[PDB]
Amino acid sequence: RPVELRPDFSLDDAKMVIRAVYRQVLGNDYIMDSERLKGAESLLTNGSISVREFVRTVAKSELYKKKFLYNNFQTRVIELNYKHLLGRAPFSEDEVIFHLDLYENQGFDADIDSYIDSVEYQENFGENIVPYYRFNN
Ligand SMILES: [Cl-]
Repeated sequence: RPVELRPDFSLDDAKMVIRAVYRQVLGNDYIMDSERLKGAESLLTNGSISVREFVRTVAKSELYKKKFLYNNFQTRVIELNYKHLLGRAPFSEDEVIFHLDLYENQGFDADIDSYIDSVEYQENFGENIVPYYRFNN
């Protein structure tokens, strides 16, 4: 029922999954054709990478960074990551502080990896499902 990439997905199914990912991860802000990561898209469509690896790619791109990172304090960036990548809001200040320090020490890419590498993300979306806003956890 959530936007998924089942095996033997058709070429249409991939385009649809790709749109879902752009919508989710770039926070429902439709992006110009020039902003698309066609190389990445193409690889997903071939079966070389999974939905999850595609999500990670978009979240670490200049496209995401320009929209959410460069013109925000990290505390707001973290909120946005939770929303885009985990489909929810932080439960606590603790959760933010954690990512705050991870970003301070390990940098932005590593922080992004952390949301997507989480057990929470594995259990909810795994390799083939596009993160969606869970109104209930
Ligand atoms: Cl690309």
